[PDB]
Amino acid sequence: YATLQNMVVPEIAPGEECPSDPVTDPAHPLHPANLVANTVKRMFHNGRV
Amino acid sequence: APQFHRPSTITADNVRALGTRGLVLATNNAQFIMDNSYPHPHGTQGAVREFLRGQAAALTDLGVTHANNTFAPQPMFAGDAAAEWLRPSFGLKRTYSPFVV
Amino acid sequence: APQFHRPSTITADNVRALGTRGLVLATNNAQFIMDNSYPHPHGTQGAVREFLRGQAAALTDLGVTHANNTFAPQPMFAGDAAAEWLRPSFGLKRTYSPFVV
Repeated sequence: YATLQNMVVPEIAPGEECPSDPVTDPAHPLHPANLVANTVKRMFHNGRV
Repeated sequence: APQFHRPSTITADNVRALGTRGLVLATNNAQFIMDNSYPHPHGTQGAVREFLRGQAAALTDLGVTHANNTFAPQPMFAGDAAAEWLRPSFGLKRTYSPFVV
Repeated sequence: APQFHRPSTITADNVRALGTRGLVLATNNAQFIMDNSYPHPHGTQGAVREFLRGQAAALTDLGVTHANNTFAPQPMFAGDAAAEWLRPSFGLKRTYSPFVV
């Protein structure tokens, strides 16, 4: 449980759509700007889902 | 200032004073005929250790020019975290593209 | 401000007042040396009990900042409706996209 409530959630821009691609859009939480060590959305990217 | 066509000019400071891009050109534009009048005093294979230490340090130069382009090196494996008595340590499988817009 | 290298420092209010994003880097910048001069009064197993109650209370604070992003949560299952003698209690298969433009 200590690494399920442990993630990087960027705030959405006012008037922008939802981020769908982790590769291009930096507001996506699985983007390589957000893939920190010891976290689970990077573990969403280590094990790619 | 190193000169490649002689054995006893290359030192550690002579390799790292030129970067990665310039070392592509000057080694592809050097002299064919090797001089042998005064060789390297630690032998002609001793300078082989002397040059190539400056190459893996030359991408630490390119790591700095792309420190505004790549990411900080996260620990690739577990066991590396300040707190291990309440939280575990992951390690990032660095399949991602080090790429900052 | 809690110190993660001391078990007798972390309370529920120290974790909740710190943000969820600020809770990430504060746990990664702690000390590798674990101090045993002042343990937690409920034991070392009790310090694990105190720390994680502040994280789940911070998920409720995260739902407040994202209340303009999702909607009001509908009742999921049977048996819960105001007027049950003329219409039943509905429940959503929550597979939609909770998103406010």
